[PDB]
Order: sequence, then C-alpha cells, then structure tokens
Amino acid sequence: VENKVTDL
Amino acid sequence: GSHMGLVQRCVIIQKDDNGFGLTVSGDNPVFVQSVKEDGAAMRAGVQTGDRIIKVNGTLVTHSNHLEVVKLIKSGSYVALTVQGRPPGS
Repeated sequence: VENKVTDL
Repeated sequence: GSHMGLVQRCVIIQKDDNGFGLTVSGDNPVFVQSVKEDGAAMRAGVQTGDRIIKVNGTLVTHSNHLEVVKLIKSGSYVALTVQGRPPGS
C-alpha cells in the first residue's frame, strides 16, 4: 500500500 | 501577497527533548501527515497536511527512505521546503 512513510 | 493557489515555503524544525514530533509519508512530492501541536513540528510552523518537496537543500527525489531520515537526523535543527494551499481564499 505504501513503502515510503517516515515518522520523526 | 500576489499569486495565490500553490506556493512553496521552508520550515525550520529544531530538535527538542521530545524530538521533531511529525508524521510524513510519500516520495518525491512528499506529503506531511500530522505534526505535534506542542512540539518542534508545530513550533517550527508546520501544519497538518503539507507537501514537503525538499529538506535542507537535499531534494527528496533521489535519497531513499533511510537516506532522508539519516540526513534529517544528522543535525539538531533542519529546514524543509514544503508546499501548501491558502485555507479559505
């Protein structure tokens, strides 16, 4: 579905 | 000012005890999901639902996932070139 998510 | 519709803006986020505190997803025309209202994310002037295009000069249209993270993490504070829209124009 989405392989480019980043949480900082 | 003049020219309304779609404008780009750079946001400078600093590192705090809780960190940046912001959620972002997508590649190239990266899109910010949410930001910590009581953190560097909101303090830097970031809103919920933004279009981040660049980060500290290094465009997000080449660096990989872990790459962009390492770049942002490699430093206390960093500026992010994003784009949005005028709410209620």
